[PDB]
Amino acid sequence: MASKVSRDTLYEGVNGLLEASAKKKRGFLETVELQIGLKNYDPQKDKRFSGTVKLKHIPRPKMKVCILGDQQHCDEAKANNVDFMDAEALKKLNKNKKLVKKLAKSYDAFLASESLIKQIPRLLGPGLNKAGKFPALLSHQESMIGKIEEVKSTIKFQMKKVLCLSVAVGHVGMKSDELAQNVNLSINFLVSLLKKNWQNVRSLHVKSSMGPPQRLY
Amino acid sequence: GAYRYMQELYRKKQSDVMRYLLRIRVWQYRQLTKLHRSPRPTRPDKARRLGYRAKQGFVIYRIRVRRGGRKRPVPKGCTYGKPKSHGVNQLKPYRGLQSIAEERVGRRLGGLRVLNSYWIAQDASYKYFEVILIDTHHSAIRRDPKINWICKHVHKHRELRGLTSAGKSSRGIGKGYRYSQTIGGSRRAAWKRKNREHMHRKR
Amino acid sequence: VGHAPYEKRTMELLKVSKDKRALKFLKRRLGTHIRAKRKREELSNILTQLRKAQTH
Amino acid sequence: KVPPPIHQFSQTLDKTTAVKLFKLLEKYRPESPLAKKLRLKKIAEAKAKGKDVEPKKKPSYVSAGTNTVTKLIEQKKAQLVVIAHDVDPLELVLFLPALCRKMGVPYCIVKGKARLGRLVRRKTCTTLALTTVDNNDKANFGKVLEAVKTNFNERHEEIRRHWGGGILGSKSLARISKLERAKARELAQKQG
Amino acid sequence: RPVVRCPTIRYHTKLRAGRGFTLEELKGAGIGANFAKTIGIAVDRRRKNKSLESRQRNIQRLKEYRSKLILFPINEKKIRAGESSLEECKLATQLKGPVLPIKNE
RNA sequence: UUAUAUACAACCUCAACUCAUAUGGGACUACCCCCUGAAUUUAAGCAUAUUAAUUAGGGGAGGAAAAGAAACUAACAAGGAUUUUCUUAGUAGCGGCGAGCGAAAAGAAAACAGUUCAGCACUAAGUCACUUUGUCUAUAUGGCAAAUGUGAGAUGCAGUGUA
RNA sequence: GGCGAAAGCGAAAAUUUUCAAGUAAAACAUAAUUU
RNA sequence: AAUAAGUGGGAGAUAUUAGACCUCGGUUUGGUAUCGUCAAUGAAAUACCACUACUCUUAUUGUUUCCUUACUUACUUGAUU
Repeated sequence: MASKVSRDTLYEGVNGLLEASAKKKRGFLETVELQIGLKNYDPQKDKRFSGTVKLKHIPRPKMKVCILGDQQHCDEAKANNVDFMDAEALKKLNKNKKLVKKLAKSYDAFLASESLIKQIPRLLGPGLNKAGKFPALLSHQESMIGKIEEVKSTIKFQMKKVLCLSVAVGHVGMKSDELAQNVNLSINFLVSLLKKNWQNVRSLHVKSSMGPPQRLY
Repeated sequence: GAYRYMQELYRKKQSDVMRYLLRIRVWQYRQLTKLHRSPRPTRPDKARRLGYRAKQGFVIYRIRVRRGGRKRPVPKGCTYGKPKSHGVNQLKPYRGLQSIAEERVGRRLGGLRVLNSYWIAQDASYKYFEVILIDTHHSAIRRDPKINWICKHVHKHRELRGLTSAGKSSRGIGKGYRYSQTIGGSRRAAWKRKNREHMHRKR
Repeated sequence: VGHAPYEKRTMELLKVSKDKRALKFLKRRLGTHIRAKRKREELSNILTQLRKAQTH
Repeated sequence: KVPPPIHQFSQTLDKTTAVKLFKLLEKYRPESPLAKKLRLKKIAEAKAKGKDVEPKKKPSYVSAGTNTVTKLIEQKKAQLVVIAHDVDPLELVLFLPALCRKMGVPYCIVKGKARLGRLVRRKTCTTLALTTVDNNDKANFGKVLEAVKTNFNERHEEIRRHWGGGILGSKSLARISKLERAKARELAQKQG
Repeated sequence: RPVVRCPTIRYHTKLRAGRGFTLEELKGAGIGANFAKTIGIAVDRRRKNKSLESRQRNIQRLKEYRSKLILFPINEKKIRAGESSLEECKLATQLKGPVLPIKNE
């Protein structure tokens, strides 16, 4: 039931990582939808698998971020081209539409100020529990230094309660030698989000937005 | 050499090869007489390691030993006296079955000294062994300053006095703490000396 | 010479089938909690010694 | 049900080839008794004053017996292993094929352990060896190794996976054959 | 008979009576490990010398004696003595004195 | 060469011999080695305990035997085969925790002695036993050769080497 | 042949290659034979 | 759009076509496309694309206080010179 590029059974060794670039059989860019099957990791409890995987080479996820600024968010962030707004987009982000070819849940990762948290689950929350894109308080959302990294592939991922995962982490159109230092350091940053981990899962999964799921030891 | 290999190969006894080679070797060594001369050692690597050589005359015998704990031979009619002594059917010898093998050889062949033995096969009513003997008057063993020591008189019948390898087992001799009682030499000579009343001349 | 039937019946417990009960079986057989510990690593090794060498 | 480390014995190198092997091996009979003396009695008298090392011309003959040979395989020095199959008990020889199949050296299993003893002039010898690569018999040497490589060595890696065995015979055999020689004559009339 | 340092906390000092001389102390003292036995140094090769200073304590014991240990020659040409043949014992000592003391504490 | 149709040659396993040469079975008993093993008694009764891991034992040796060259002690500033005596000590412990039992390390002394195998490599069976012919002398279950005379011996004897 | 730690054995053994008692009898283990 | 497994990524994919280039499919570009990411707006924003696994499903060489019938080579007794 497996394809030619997305290896299912074969626990491939350390020298066959170079074929991870061969998932680009399409021409349009695809978002790598990561997934894994977790044993003894219940997401209904307080273990909410949400973090940030800061990786050295940026595969550029197409991420728009609205930055709520009150004299602390956009003062230093001109080195990374912040939007420079005074948190007035939240007045129109819910209960109405902005313009043509635009939704009201219009981001991938939201970063919020510290002093205007009260309106995030109350007027914005009913538009986000219906969206699932809710900004947490631990997804590197402070904009003291966390804006140079935000366009530098800051992936905020929320958890599904049906034990499936699909979140954009990047693309596979580039060479796997760039992914030789990327996948070797991301999986060290994914297991830090796990608890009491030595080996609770037998094998890993990775998958693009138009490709079959690869698996690798 | 080969001898290290057949060492390691005899060890894997529960396997499929060595469970047949000991299955055939039982229903060869059961249709014969309980005391019986084999020409050659069965296991020639554990004929080595135990003091056998291939010169005339190192003699070998196969014995069968009836295998189980010792029923006190009491006349149907009681071990009389106190209930502490009333036990008949769970008594176990202080001697082995291997030592009981070497005995029934060495009793019977009065003019050949015993060196060791080894297990060769067993089945369920008869554990059975392979004893190494040495004539001590053949010249090829009297000339031999590596094997010559068993020719002395102080080894006459050297396991009816407990002194082979599988005789020294059942005594209990060793060192130190765990083998403390008995450290007088043997085992009975400890209670002689523990109990010794020293009636010194100058009290 | 091949395997042994307490190991050949605990390799089958060790394919997927809860190698705690493998350890509770070797310590029942071998039986000492380091001999059972040091036997479980061997049959873990052999089951992954057939991982591709015994494809064909 | 004799387990498939046996049969390796007694699949034992059919005698179209084995007679050619003993024709080879006769030149590698180990050492003459008298000529051992005749080699060393003339060293002792005549080559006492000569003191030569060069004209020795070490005759390259068989090595005999397992502990010689099992050394000679793990040192990769033997070009041909002959092991008999009449060994008592077995473990003097039993591991020796699965050495030569692992070390790669071509081994043959030849009927007769007394037949091996006759050319080395002892009673029984159970295993020979061949280190000899002299060109006077190298032509026969190649094809006689090309026999044993497919007979044994390239056959060994599917020797082990095969033992049927436990053949009944003859009374218990032909009775159950006589079950089918009559009960099929009930199947000849019912389906007829 | 080498040692000091009897084992336990009672006798830190009063000797177990020295069986050994433990081959490093021979090798550390100019002999002749097999040779020491032929003099009478009692070489017994079961002790696994655990101190520098216990090794020195017996090395200097193995230098005190072997500096007073007179040597008979074999064939009385005596090319490497190291002591003498005019300190042959009749001339020098001939004593066979009785105790070989331990310098005792 | 084996329908059980003959022979040959091996080998293995096994026989037989008023075969040539050898051992074996004493009996002693004080000590010694291995077994096997009560009850009288004591507990103010008695059943575990105690007698006693002993009488009776009961087979096997020597001038001594057994032991014996650490799968040991110890926790230190470390000791170093075994055996025996002194002390530890009637102590730790065992015990119807009753009656009662009961050791060792360390210290002190007597005496002190170390070692050999098996097994990778050690890379020409280098090996033994008789057998007859000399020689060597002796009541040599010898030595030196010899035939290399059988035989043993690669299913391994020898040298080197040993935790 | 067996058994027993041995000594030894409430042994009408019941199995111990010829486990025979054997015959002036031929070849290529004498012949039907005796437990 | 229902009936999005679900729920999130996503803020378009994929396909087609001729053109570009290649020996060629194809991908891309744009046209078009069942929906959909968007809108339609709510409980999941359904497209695109899933690891998972059961309701279970066919099938695979599973040990089993399994069990039942047979087999002979172990073992057992009986019979004969």
